[PDB]
Amino acid sequence: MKPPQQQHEAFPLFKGATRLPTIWGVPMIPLMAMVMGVAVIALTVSIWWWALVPPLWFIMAQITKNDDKAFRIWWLWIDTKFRNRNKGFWGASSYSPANYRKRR
Amino acid sequence: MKPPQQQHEAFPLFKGATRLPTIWGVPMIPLMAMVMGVAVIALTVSIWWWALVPPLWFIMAQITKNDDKAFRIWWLWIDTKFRNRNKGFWGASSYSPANYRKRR
Amino acid sequence: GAIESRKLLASETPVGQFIPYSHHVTDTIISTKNAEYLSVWKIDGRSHQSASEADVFQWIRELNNTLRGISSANLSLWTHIVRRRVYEYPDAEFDNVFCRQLDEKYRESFTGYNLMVNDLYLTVVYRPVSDKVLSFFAKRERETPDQKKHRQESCIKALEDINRTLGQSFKRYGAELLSVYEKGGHAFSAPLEFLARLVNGEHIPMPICRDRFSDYMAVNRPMFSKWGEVGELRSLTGLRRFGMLEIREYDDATEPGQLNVLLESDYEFVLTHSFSVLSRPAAKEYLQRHQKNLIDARDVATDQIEEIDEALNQLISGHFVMGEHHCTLTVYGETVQQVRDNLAHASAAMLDVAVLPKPVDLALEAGYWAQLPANWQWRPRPAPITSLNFLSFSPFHNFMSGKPTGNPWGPAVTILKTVSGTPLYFNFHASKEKRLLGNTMLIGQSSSGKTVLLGFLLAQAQKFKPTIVAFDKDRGMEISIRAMGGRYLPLKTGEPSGFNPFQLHANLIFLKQFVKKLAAAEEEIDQAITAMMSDPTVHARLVKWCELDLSTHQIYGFDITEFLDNPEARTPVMMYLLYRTESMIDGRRFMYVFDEFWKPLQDEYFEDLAKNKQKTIRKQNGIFVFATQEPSDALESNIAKTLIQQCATYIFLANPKADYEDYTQGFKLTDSEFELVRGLGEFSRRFLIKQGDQSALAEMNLGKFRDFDDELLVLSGTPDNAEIAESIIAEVGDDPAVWLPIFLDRVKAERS
Amino acid sequence: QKNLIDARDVATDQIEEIDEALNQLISGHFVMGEHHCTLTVYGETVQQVRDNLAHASAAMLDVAVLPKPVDLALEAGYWAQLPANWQWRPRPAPITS
Amino acid sequence: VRDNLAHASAAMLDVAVLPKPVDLALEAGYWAQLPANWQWRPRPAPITS
Amino acid sequence: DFDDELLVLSGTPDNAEIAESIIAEVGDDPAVWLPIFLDRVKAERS
Repeated sequence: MKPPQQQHEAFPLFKGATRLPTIWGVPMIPLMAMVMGVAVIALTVSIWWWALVPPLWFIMAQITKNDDKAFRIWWLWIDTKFRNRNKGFWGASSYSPANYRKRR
Repeated sequence: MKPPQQQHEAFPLFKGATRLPTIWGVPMIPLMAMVMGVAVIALTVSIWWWALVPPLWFIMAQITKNDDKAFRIWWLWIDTKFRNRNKGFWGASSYSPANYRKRR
Repeated sequence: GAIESRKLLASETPVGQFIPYSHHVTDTIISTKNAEYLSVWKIDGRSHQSASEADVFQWIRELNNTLRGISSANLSLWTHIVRRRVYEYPDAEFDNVFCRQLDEKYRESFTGYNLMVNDLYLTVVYRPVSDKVLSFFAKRERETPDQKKHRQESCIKALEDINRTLGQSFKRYGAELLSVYEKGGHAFSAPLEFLARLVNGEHIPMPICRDRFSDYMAVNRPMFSKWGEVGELRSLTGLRRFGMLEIREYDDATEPGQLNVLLESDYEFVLTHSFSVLSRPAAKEYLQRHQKNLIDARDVATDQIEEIDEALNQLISGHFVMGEHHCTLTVYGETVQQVRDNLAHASAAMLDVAVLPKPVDLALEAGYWAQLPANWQWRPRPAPITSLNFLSFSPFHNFMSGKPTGNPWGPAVTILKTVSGTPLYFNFHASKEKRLLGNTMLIGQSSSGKTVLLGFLLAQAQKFKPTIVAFDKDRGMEISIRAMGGRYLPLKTGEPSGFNPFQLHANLIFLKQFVKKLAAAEEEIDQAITAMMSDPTVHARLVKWCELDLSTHQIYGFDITEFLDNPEARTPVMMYLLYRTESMIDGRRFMYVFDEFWKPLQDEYFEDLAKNKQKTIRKQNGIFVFATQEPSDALESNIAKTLIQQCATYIFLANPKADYEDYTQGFKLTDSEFELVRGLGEFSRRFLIKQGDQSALAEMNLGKFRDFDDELLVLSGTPDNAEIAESIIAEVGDDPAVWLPIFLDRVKAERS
Repeated sequence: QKNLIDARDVATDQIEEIDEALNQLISGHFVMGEHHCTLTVYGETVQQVRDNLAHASAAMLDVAVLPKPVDLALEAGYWAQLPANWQWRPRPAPITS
Repeated sequence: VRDNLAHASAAMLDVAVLPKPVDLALEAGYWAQLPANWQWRPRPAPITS
Repeated sequence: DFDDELLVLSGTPDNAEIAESIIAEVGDDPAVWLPIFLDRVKAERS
C-alpha cells in the first residue's frame, strides 16, 4: 500500500519552518510596505500617520502567526493574476503561446 | 470468559473527559440561563438581582464538579418527558406510531 | 367518546418527529430530514476466542491505521451489537425412523441452552459540515434547488468513497453492505429492516413506498415510563419491556475487548457506540484543557505529566483523532422484574472491567432515540475519547455463529454447541476458500469421532433429501448407511460385486477403462484394444481373476478398504463409480463423501478430471466432503495441494501427534490456533471448525442430559459390530428400513 | 409537488413520478378521490383476535402492503364503515382511480 | 480533477503531512514546475536534506 | 475467455499424444486446423 512505515528511526525536521525570519512578529518586507503606507499617510496628515501604524501592524502579526508568509502569496496573486488584462474576454487569465504579431 | 486482559500495553485516555468546557467553573450555556434569570429578577428589582447570582452560580459549580454536564440531562428531560401531554391517560409517555388523523 | 377520541388523538404527538429518515437516495445510502446521508454495514465479526493476545492489539492498530484516512470531521460511526433470540431456524421434517429419532433426541438435548446469536451492524453517516455554531446560522436559510443537488452529488460521492475504503479495510471481517433487495414485484429495503429493528424491537420487513420513510416506519407504540428506568413497547406479537443503561466513567488503559464480556451472556440486548469524530482544532483545545488543569498540579502527580506530554506529539503526528462517545445498552425482557435483574447483571459485568456504569434516568427516551444512527441531538452523555480507545471499546470481536437460515440449501444443517457457549449453526457453504463453496475436510488422527461426526452430519443432512455417495473404510459406516434408505454394496474379496467391469458416448467412457485396464504395459495397445472395444496377456488374466442399480435409493456406500494395495483395482473402481454417479449429480442435491486421499492419489488422473469437474458439479448442487486419518502425510500428495486450496470448511479433530509445519504451511491456521489445536489431548471430543476465516472450538456431545441409547452404537464403526449387524440384516432381509427393532434384540450381547 | 420540492434532501425519483402522474391526469382520464381502507377481523377471544391480526399482517407483508395497527380511534374507524359517514374517516388519502 | 484532488489530499493526509489546495497562486505554482523558475516558488520552507 | 488456449498452452503426455492422434487424422499443414481438434476436446473437457 505504501513504503511508508511507523518507525522511530527518524530524521527530525525540528519544526524550524515555523520560525521563519521576523523582527517584531512580522517579516520585514511586508512591514516595509506598512512603513511606506504610514509615510503615505504622513504626506496627508502627521497627526494620525504614526497612529495608523499599530493597527495595521497588529493585523500583520496576527495573520502571520496564523499562516506564515501568506504575504508572498498575496504578492504573487497581485503580480500575476491581477495584472493580467482581458480576463473577462477569455473567461479566464490567458497567455498567448505566440509572440507579438507586430513586435516592431 | 472475556477477551479483556490485564496488560500495560495501554492506550491511555488521559481523563480529558473530566475537563469538559467551562469558564468560571460552569459550562457557559447553563450560566447563560443563570444570567437570563438574573435579568428576569432585575426586571422585578435591581437591589437583589445581582445578589441572587452568586448563590445559584455556586450551586451550579458544585453540582457540575460532582457530575459534569448533568444540565444536558436536565434539558433533555424537560424537553422530552415533561413536555409530553396525556401522560396520565396512558399511564406513561406515549407516541402514536400513526400520523395525525386529520393532518389538514 | 367518539368526539373524545378524536380530540385526544388530535392532542397526541406522532412518533415521526424522532425518526429522521427519508427516501433512499442511493441503493445503499439513506437520506435524512437534515440531509445526513446514511449507510449500514452488516459485519460478520472476527473470531476472538483464538486468544492470540498480541494479534488482538495488532488488529486494533490496523483498524486505526486504515480508519485514519476516512477520519474527518464530517464523519461519524454508530456500532450496534444486536443480540437476538433466533426463530428463523425451523424444525426439520423427516421420513426415515433412525434419522428422525436422532433429530428428536438432539432437539431435546438443547432444553436449557441459549440459542441467542449476536450479529454486529456498523452504521456510518456523513454530515455535510460539523461547524459548532455556523451550522445553526446556515440552517435557517433557503437554498438553490440545483445547489442542493450539488450537495447531494458531492455527499454521495464522499460516502461511496468511504464505503469502498471500509470494505477494503474489513477484508478479514464479514464486510457486507446492506442494500435494496426486491421481492414479489415490489422493492424492499434491507437497511430499513435494521433501523426498524432498532426502533420497533422486532424484525419487520419494510416495503419502500412513495411516502417518506419516517411516517410509516413505526408500527409499535412505545410507552416510556415516567419516573422510571425501563420502557414498554406494545405490539401485536407481544409486549416488550426494554431497559437502558449508560456508562459514566472510563479508565485510561483501554486494553481491547473491555466490553467483550457482554457478548457471551444470557440477556438479549442492543449495545450502542457512537463516535462523532471531532476536528483537530477542537481536539487540541480539549487536550489543552486537561493539560492546563494538570499543570495546576501543586504536586498532584509527577508521572501524569510525562504520561500526557506524549499526547501532543501523537495527536499531531499519529493516525488517531479525538471523538465524542456515548454507550447505551438496551436489554429486552418480557417483565419489569426480569429486565431490572438483567440490568443489574449487565452493570455487574461492566463493573467487572474498569468502566463504571450508571442507569439512565430522566433521559430514557433521549437514550432510546439516540439508538437511531441519524439522531445527533439526542446524545445523552457525549464524552471525549481517543480513537484508539473507541476501537478498544468496539473491536468487532464475535463468537463465530454460522447463518441459521438463508444459507444455500436452506437452513443450517446442524446446530453445534461451542466451548465458549454461543451455539454454532453449522453449514457446509462458506464465504471464501458466486455460488458458495461447500467443500469440507475432516482431518483427524485415528479418532472414531470422525466416523461418529460424519454419520451424524449425514443423518441430519437427510433433511434436504440429498443424494449421497460414500466411500468408507473398515466397514465403519455400513450400519449408518443401512439405517437410512441406502445400499451398502460391500466390495468384499472373492465375489465380484453386482456390477461387472463392463458398462452399458459409452464407448468414449469405456475408452479410459481400457487405458486404466492397461497394467504391466503401452504403445501398441493404443487402439488394438479399442477396436475390440468397438463391437493383453495379463488383461484376460485380470478379467478371469476379478476375484449397480441406481436412483432407487438416496444414499450409497462402497466397502473400499480392500483396494489399499493395488490401484489397478482401486483406480478403475473409482473411475467406474465416479462415472456412474456423475449422472445423478445434476438430478438433485449431491454430497460426495470420502474417507481417504491416498486411494484418490492412486488414480493419477482423478486430479485431471477433478480440476474442472469439481467446479462443474459445484455450479449445480455439488459438494465434496473430504476426510483424512493421517493429516501429516496428507499434504504430501500432488493432488493434496488442490485439496487444501479448494477446501471451504476446515474441521480438525484432536491430533496429539500434530505438526506445526504442516498445519502452518497448509491447513492455514494461526500459531495460537495451532497451540489450541495441539492442546486437545487424545480422545477429547471437541473439534475446531475453521468455517471460513473465522474459527470456533465447537464441540459435539451425546451423553444423557435429563437418550441416544440406540444411536450411540449405530453411529460408530466397529468390524465386529458391523459384521454382526450384517448377520441380523441377512436374517431379517427387509427393505423396510424401520427394521431396527429386530436388530435391537441382538444388541443383548454387546449391550449386556 | 411544492411541498416535496421544499425539503433538505431532494429525491429526484419521487418528484418525477408525481409530475408524471400530474401529466397523466389530464391525458389518462382517471379521476382522483379520497380513499381509506380498514380491515375489521372477528375473533371470539382477544388473544385469538390478536393472533388473527398477526396472521393478516404477515399475509399482507408477503405482498408489499404494510398494515398499520389501530390502537386508538378504533371507534372512528369502525364508524367509518357505514356508507355516508365521511366525517369519521381516519386518514383519507387522495388515490388514483 | 476536483475529485482527484480530494483523493490526493486524502492520500497525503494519510501520512503525517497536511496539504492545502493552492488558490490565488495557481499560475505561480504552475510556473514553479519549470526547473529554472526560482522566483515563482509559492511556499518555500526550510527542511533538512 | 481463454477456453481453448488454457489446454493448448499446458503440457501433458496424455493430451499431447492424443492431439498427435488428431494431427495424424487431419494431416493438414493449414495451421488453422484447430477446429477439428476442438471436437476431440469432448472427452478431456467433458
